[PDB]
Amino acid sequence: ARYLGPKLKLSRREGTDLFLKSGVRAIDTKCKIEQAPGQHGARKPRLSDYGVQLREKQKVRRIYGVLERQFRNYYKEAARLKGNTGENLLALLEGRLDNVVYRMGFGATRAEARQLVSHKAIMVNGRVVNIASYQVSPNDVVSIREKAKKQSRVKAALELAEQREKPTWLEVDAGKMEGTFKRKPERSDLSADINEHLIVELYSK
Amino acid sequence: KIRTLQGRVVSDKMEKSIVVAIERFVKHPIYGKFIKRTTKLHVHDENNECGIGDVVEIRECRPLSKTKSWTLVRVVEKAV
Amino acid sequence: SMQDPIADMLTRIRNGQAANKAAVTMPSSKLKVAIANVLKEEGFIEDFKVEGDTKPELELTLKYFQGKAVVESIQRVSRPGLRIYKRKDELPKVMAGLGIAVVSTSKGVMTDRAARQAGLGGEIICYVA
Amino acid sequence: ELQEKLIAVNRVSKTVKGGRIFSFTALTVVGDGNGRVGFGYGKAREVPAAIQKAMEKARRNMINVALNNGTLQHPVKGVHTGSRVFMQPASEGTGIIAGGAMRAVLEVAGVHNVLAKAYGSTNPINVVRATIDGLENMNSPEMVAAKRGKSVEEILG
Amino acid sequence: ATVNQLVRKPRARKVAKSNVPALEACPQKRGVCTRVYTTTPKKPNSALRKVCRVRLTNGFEVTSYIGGEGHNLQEHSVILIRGGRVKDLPGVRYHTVRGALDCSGVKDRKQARSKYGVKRP
Amino acid sequence: MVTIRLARHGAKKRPFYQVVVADSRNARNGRFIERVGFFNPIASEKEEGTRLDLDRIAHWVGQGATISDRVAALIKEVNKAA
RNA sequence: UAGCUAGUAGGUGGGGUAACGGCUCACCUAGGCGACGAUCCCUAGCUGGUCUGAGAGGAUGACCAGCCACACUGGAACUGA
RNA sequence: CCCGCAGAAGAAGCACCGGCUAACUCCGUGCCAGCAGCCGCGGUAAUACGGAGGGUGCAAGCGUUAAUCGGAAUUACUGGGCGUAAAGCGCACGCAGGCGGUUUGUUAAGUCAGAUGUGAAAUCCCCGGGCUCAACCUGGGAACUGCAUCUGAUACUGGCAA
Ligand SMILES: [Mg+2]
Ligand SMILES: [Mg+2]
Ligand SMILES: [Mg+2]
Ligand SMILES: [Mg+2]
Ligand SMILES: [Mg+2]
Ligand SMILES: [Mg+2]
Ligand SMILES: [Mg+2]
Ligand SMILES: [Mg+2]
Ligand SMILES: [Mg+2]
Ligand SMILES: [Mg+2]
Ligand SMILES: [Mg+2]
Ligand SMILES: [Mg+2]
Ligand SMILES: [Mg+2]
Ligand SMILES: [Mg+2]
Ligand SMILES: [Mg+2]
Ligand SMILES: [Mg+2]
Ligand SMILES: [Mg+2]
Ligand SMILES: [Mg+2]
Ligand SMILES: [Mg+2]
Ligand SMILES: [Mg+2]
Ligand SMILES: [Mg+2]
Ligand SMILES: [Mg+2]
Ligand SMILES: [Mg+2]
Ligand SMILES: [Mg+2]
Ligand SMILES: [Mg+2]
Ligand SMILES: [Mg+2]
Ligand SMILES: [Mg+2]
Ligand SMILES: [Mg+2]
Ligand SMILES: [Mg+2]
Ligand SMILES: [Mg+2]
Ligand SMILES: [Mg+2]
Ligand SMILES: [Mg+2]
Ligand SMILES: [Mg+2]
Ligand SMILES: [Mg+2]
Ligand SMILES: [Mg+2]
Ligand SMILES: [Mg+2]
Ligand SMILES: [Mg+2]
Ligand SMILES: [Mg+2]
Ligand SMILES: [Mg+2]
Ligand SMILES: [Mg+2]
Ligand SMILES: [Mg+2]
Ligand SMILES: [Mg+2]
Ligand SMILES: [Mg+2]
Ligand SMILES: [Mg+2]
Ligand SMILES: [Mg+2]
Ligand SMILES: [Mg+2]
Ligand SMILES: [Mg+2]
Ligand SMILES: [Mg+2]
Ligand SMILES: [Mg+2]
Ligand SMILES: [Mg+2]
Ligand SMILES: [Mg+2]
Ligand SMILES: [Mg+2]
Ligand SMILES: [Mg+2]
Ligand SMILES: [Mg+2]
Ligand SMILES: [Mg+2]
Ligand SMILES: [Mg+2]
Ligand SMILES: [Mg+2]
Ligand SMILES: [Mg+2]
Ligand SMILES: [Mg+2]
Ligand SMILES: [Mg+2]
Ligand SMILES: [Mg+2]
Ligand SMILES: [Mg+2]
Ligand SMILES: [Mg+2]
Ligand SMILES: [Mg+2]
Ligand SMILES: [Mg+2]
Ligand SMILES: [Mg+2]
Repeated sequence: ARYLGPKLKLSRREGTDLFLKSGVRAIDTKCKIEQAPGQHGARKPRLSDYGVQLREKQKVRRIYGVLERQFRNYYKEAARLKGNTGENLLALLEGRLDNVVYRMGFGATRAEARQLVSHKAIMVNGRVVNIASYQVSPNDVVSIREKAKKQSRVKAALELAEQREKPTWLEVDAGKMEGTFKRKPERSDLSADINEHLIVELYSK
Repeated sequence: KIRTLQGRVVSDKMEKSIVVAIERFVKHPIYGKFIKRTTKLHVHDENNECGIGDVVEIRECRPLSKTKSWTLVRVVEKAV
Repeated sequence: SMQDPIADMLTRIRNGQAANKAAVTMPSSKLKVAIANVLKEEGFIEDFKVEGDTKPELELTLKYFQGKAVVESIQRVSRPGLRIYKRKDELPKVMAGLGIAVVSTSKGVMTDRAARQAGLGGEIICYVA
Repeated sequence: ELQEKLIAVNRVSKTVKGGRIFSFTALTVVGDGNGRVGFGYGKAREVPAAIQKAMEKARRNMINVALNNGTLQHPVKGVHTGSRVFMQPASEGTGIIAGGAMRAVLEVAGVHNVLAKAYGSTNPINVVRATIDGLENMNSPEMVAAKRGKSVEEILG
Repeated sequence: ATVNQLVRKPRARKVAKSNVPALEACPQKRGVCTRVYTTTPKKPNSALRKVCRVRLTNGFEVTSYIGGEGHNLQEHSVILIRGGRVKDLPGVRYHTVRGALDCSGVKDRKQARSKYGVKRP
Repeated sequence: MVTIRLARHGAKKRPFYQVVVADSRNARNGRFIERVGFFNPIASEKEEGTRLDLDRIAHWVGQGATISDRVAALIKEVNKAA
């Protein structure tokens, strides 16, 4: 269901910063990033065309915290939907509740945002939701319930969200822990680094 | 109108009954080529009116033996 | 022995183009003139005649733009060994609609583009890329 | 306007009195990503010396390709030796769904989305020539209008 | 070729035979076993390969390979059989399932234990 | 004897009843001539709850078809002037 | 598997059937079928569909629904719409 | 289904790691013991064997197995071939069969165009909706590439003309 292993190991293998071990401090400099995937990290990889596709797929998986079986289902949904197959893959991933809860700032990490969703804390349109995979539709209002509001894990985690880029597609109140998901996210708004084209190649063959 | 079928006679040597082939120019399902397929019916007629090798019109009707549910309507173009 | 005359016409065109040859004589017919007119009217062939009374010899005059020939390719579709009749909606479009398919429809021989708008199908004689 | 890339590298043998001497052959395809493509073969004693020798030939041996927006004009064949190669235009969605060798040449040419299948043999050299034959062959509506001397709109519309 | 020829005699599809006649699309099958023995493979290998003649339940008499270091099979002892050629012993075209029935697991294995039928340490 | 009756579709603990014109002898889920609206007991106060095409009912009940215990009450639920 | 068929193929006299009819008699004619594969042999419930495939196709007929068939094996009729 | 108890507390494998194909080393062994989907690994410095760590890939499942289609344009109707790779009968005549030069007239069988019937409901496909979310469920839409039926179009193909 989840990874629950060494999370910063996933960032060294992938190379780039995955926002797994983001948390309270801004930059890590606490792992020998890039040049130590494992014991054999100094080994320069030759890296084939199937390699770069699968390295790209696993990066987008490990950032958003999704497994291949559920991740493949997003591709099947993406292909059937209108527009571009690549843009729909990531637009569906960004509409998850544990991802939106992370983007609002109610969670220092996405695993904390996943747990906060799961732990009866998160509530949307006056209805409690436990599922991290919950597809957040356009024009909604995610929020924290009054029992778990202003607990010690959320207030420190909301101050981290000021240092973050902060999405344009969603808005946050910040006083009463109340969020508002407005429109669907656009390609150009977020990322500008993780390639979609290579993940469409892996699943079409 | 009545739902008749044209066809050329194969034999008439049975007393008051005639066997008639109906050529139909259907196409082949797979290969797309047009085939000349046959449908040999038994048909009723009063007396030995029609001989061998001539076109005949035929109507669907009451089953008047084992086989031979079709029945004659009229002759068109007699034997050569 | 000379079973399909129309396919033979389209080879004299195709082989005539390959030789960089100006004109292409052949035995005329009703359907030969119909096709050759549809080819002329769109602009593969540059003029033609049907000179003769008793034994008419239809000659075409093949078009050339550069050193290359105008007829890129031309092939018989509804040969006599296998006739191919297509419905209105099922009519083909050669080269994504920038080459033509000659099609004998009930209102005379015409292009596939003309057959769509006229609102009827027929025997597709040849593709002309 | 580089957009150069390698398809295949293959070691080959000669055989001489002493024994057998190995060399390497490259196969690189370069293009501007906007209607120019060019394969280059090249061969050398060492592997990296071959790819430079290939790339230099590829740049010179370039072919123009009149393509619509980011895709082909019409469905096109392109035989060469034992490789048949068929490839279809396709719509504004999708990507390059073609085999390796056949899609290195397509992406650097600047076609963003096509259907494609290599029939026959799939020898990396001969499929690359098969595609480029087909892409050189591929005529546009502006060419076809001028060739017949009719009209750009009356043909298309 | 020739469209008329095909109408007259259509394309006969190549009915490809199965590699493993265990019959009725069966995943596995029991075997009483007779003659457990050692056999030499083909050319580049050279070894003493462990193999047994399997008297199957349906009636067939085949040879199955005993994969893993050491075995408990002897004379009789009922074993389970799965599909898979060894590609060395000519004739042998089945594999004994280690773990199931009288065929025990390999002694002291750690890596890859579903293959070779061993539990956790 | 033709009869208008429910078909019982949908999941376990989550039923959904396709009111349908079928023969007496044929099964609940099985054969029929034509379905005529539906019914949902787990709908609650929202946009849609129950729908029943009354024009087709006149064709069958007017001729000679019985209405079952549940479907007769849905004709009362949908009302004539309420 | 290249020939098969004597109620076999027709016609009428009679006879039966809810009803058309070799369904069944009596005669009369001596045909009918088959290379567009009869007959014989092996295998098989059939379809809506399912699966795969770009599609043509190939495979398939668990589950829901229609039709057929069968009820310890082999006959038989009764009772009734 | 809604609230309260406690305290991380009760809850992670098992494939693989020579190439194909995402992922490395140390020992032990020495053409032996064993791996093997294909090529192929072992003869005393094994990345392929057994172990260990290290990794990688999936994870409530994972591998193996059998079974169908795919890739296989490797039965090719769309869409292959037959000088030397498998493949032109040793060569003729010829009935049935397939195909048939050229020009008018007429039928319309094929073909084409419209017509009404009908392709049971289900799934399959879009716009919706109810399961907390999905899976499931369901409302409508097209689809159901169907098969028949009258009316015409007559270029083409056939029938019949001279
Ligand atoms: Mg799961
Ligand atoms: Mg690699
Ligand atoms: Mg919603
Ligand atoms: Mg508390
Ligand atoms: Mg696919
Ligand atoms: Mg009719
Ligand atoms: Mg028809
Ligand atoms: Mg009868
Ligand atoms: Mg039409
Ligand atoms: Mg040497
Ligand atoms: Mg090949
Ligand atoms: Mg290992
Ligand atoms: Mg109620
Ligand atoms: Mg109530
Ligand atoms: Mg009742
Ligand atoms: Mg006699
Ligand atoms: Mg598919
Ligand atoms: Mg295919
Ligand atoms: Mg499908
Ligand atoms: Mg059953
Ligand atoms: Mg039915
Ligand atoms: Mg029983
Ligand atoms: Mg009984
Ligand atoms: Mg009985
Ligand atoms: Mg309390
Ligand atoms: Mg408490
Ligand atoms: Mg390996
Ligand atoms: Mg390699
Ligand atoms: Mg590798
Ligand atoms: Mg050392
Ligand atoms: Mg192994
Ligand atoms: Mg060393
Ligand atoms: Mg060693
Ligand atoms: Mg491990
Ligand atoms: Mg799996
Ligand atoms: Mg298999
Ligand atoms: Mg295959
Ligand atoms: Mg095939
Ligand atoms: Mg063919
Ligand atoms: Mg072949
Ligand atoms: Mg030879
Ligand atoms: Mg030969
Ligand atoms: Mg010869
Ligand atoms: Mg000779
Ligand atoms: Mg003849
Ligand atoms: Mg003629
Ligand atoms: Mg005429
Ligand atoms: Mg007249
Ligand atoms: Mg008329
Ligand atoms: Mg209608
Ligand atoms: Mg109607
Ligand atoms: Mg209808
Ligand atoms: Mg299904
Ligand atoms: Mg259902
Ligand atoms: Mg929906
Ligand atoms: Mg619940
Ligand atoms: Mg409906
Ligand atoms: Mg529906
Ligand atoms: Mg309806
Ligand atoms: Mg509508
Ligand atoms: Mg409607
Ligand atoms: Mg339906
Ligand atoms: Mg008329
Ligand atoms: Mg006229
Ligand atoms: Mg003829
Ligand atoms: Mg004649």
